Amino acid sequence: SNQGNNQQNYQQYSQNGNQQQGNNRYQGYQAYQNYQGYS
Amino acid sequence: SNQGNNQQNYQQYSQNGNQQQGNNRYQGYQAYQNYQGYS
Amino acid sequence: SNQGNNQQNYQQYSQNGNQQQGNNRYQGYQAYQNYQGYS
Amino acid sequence: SNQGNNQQNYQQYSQNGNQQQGNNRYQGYQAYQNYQGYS
Amino acid sequence: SNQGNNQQNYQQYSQNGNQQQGNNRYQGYQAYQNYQGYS
Repeated sequence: SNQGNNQQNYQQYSQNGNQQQGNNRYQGYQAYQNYQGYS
Repeated sequence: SNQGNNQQNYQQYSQNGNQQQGNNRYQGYQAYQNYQGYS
Repeated sequence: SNQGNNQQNYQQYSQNGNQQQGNNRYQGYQAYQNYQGYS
Repeated sequence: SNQGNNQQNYQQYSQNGNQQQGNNRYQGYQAYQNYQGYS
Repeated sequence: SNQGNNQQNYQQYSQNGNQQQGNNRYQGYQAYQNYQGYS
């Protein structure tokens, strides 16, 4: 609970990489040639 | 609950990468040649 | 619940990447040559 | 529930990528050569 | 429930990508050469 001054900077840069900006809560889980360049 | 001044910056940059800006809650889960350039 | 001043910036940039800006809640789940450039 | 000043910016840019700006709730699920450039 | 000042900006830009600006609720589901440029 922000009761003041809050600034947050979220930058994600990848390649073939899954990206999540968030939270994950688990209550009951059962489981079993590219070119990129930046100038 | 924001009771003040809240600024948040969400930037996601990828390639072949799934991107989610959010939260995930699990209550009962059962499971079993590209070119990109930025100037 | 925003009771103040809230500004949020959501930017997603990808290629062949699925993009979701939101939340996912699971209550009962059972499961089993491109060119892009930016100037 | 927004009780104040709320501004949110949602920008999604991709290629062959499915894009959703929203939430997904699952209660009972059973499952089994392009050129693009921006100046 | 917006009880104040709410402004939201939804921009989706893709190619061969399905785009949805909304929410999806699942209660009982059973399942089994283009050129584009922007100046």
